[PDB]
Amino acid sequence: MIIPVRCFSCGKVVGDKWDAYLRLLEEGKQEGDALDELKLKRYCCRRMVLTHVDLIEKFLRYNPLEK
Amino acid sequence: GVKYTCGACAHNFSLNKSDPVRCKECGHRVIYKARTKRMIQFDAR
Amino acid sequence: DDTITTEDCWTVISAFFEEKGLVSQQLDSFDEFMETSIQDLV
Amino acid sequence: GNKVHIGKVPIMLRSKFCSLRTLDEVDLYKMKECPYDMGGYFVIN
Amino acid sequence: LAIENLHPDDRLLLVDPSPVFFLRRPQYVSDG
Amino acid sequence: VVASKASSSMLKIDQRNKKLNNRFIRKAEMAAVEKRKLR
Amino acid sequence: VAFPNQKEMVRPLFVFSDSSITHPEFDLFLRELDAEGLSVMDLRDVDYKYHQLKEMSSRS
Ligand SMILES: [Zn+2]
Ligand SMILES: [Zn+2]
Repeated sequence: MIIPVRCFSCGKVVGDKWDAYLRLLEEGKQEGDALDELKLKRYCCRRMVLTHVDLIEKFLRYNPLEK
Repeated sequence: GVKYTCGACAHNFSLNKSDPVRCKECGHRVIYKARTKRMIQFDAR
Repeated sequence: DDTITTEDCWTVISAFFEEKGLVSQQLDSFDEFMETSIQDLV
Repeated sequence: GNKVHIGKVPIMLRSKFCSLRTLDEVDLYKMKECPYDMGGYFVIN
Repeated sequence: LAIENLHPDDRLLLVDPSPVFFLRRPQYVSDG
Repeated sequence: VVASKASSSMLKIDQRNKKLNNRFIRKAEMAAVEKRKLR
Repeated sequence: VAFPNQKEMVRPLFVFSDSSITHPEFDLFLRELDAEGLSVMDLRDVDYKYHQLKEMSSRS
């Protein structure tokens, strides 16, 4: 739904690296190189950013219920 | 006495248990109650 | 010419799913029923 | 003798006679319909 | 220019101190 | 629509990745099939 | 609407202010009415207006 704050397995904070990851991918870097540049060594952390699906961008497209 | 919110235009209003269930300005048939004024607390766990 | 690989097969399958969809049979059957079947039943 | 009303036939969603066949992508959100919904079912009661 | 435009002998100088068909690059919109 | 910046970036990444996959996977398959043929 | 001293005016609704009428404002209105030679609304008529507004606001 939205990038988790902590890696499930170990507990490293990965919630502050989603925007940087998208910026790096925008510049043409490969996914492995982008994850390496963010200093994500353990594959337990790498799966958190690699396999995250961002669904909040789909929930936000609905008109807000209040105003 | 109790607030309500329209389901389309999100317009706040109130009803007196005798008005027809309808938004006053767009005539929508579906309305929602507003959130309670009580305190809501969560354990952050 | 040139040989056909597996990726070309997946391109063709992608075209199939782009046109048809996954529930095309239900919609096609209902459209057939509404367009012509009711009139013939009458 | 003219158009006499004989009944109401339920409409399969996303079919040719459904209101959602048109409306593109943007209006599908305003109607609170999921663009991932595929149709193919009826809505009875 | 890129690695392809490099001379083959100079490419041979790039030695690690080939793609495989079953490692896709991840996507987000898919298709259909 | 006025799509958000993240969605536009994701769309660009998806287009690039689709092109790169369509090239590299096909090239690898062509490389493998000829080797399997000559064996 | 119309000021007593001034002439008739057609105004939109938002021109009025939610703030209450002050003592000098009502005094000036009374002085303008006296200058024109007009009177103030009767207390019976004031009650009739109050009842009309209460009926209209609480109507279903
Ligand atoms: Zn971890
Ligand atoms: Zn409304």
